[PDB]
Amino acid sequence: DKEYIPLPPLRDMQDMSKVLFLLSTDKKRYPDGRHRTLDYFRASVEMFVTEVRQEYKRQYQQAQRGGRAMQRFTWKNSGELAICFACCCDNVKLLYDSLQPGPLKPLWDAFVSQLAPMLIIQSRVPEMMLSSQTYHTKYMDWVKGGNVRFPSVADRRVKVETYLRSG
Repeated sequence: DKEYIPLPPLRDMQDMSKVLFLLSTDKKRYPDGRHRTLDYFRASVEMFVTEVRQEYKRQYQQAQRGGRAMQRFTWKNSGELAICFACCCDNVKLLYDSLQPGPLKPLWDAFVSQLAPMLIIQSRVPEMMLSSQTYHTKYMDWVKGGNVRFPSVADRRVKVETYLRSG
């Protein structure tokens, strides 16, 4: 029989906008290992946050070594960051589909809109360098789909599984 992830208690309803955050971070209500779709999503977030932090540091240090400002965060569409972001999108959709259905379940648009704000806060990469508008462009690239061969959804699932198994 169909098993679903329970929605988190919200205090004032306007907090609907924090459902993704609560799912992702509340380890007391949602412990690691309990819900496969959430475990794969948390892994994709960790992978992305690690990569975005590293790439920011790499670009910032390049600028410092060159005695110049870092003018913007460059997000190439074929690299590791792009792949990890696609993993986040894949798994936030699988997470969404596993949430208890009905009136308290947020609509998809409102749920997926929570992803970029969370990644921004968790990553601590300055929004001046990497904006919410850039994240939207990348989300829309994921929706629209397709040099080097960008991994399939299946290959991206293997990537997340490898991370869970091997770090």
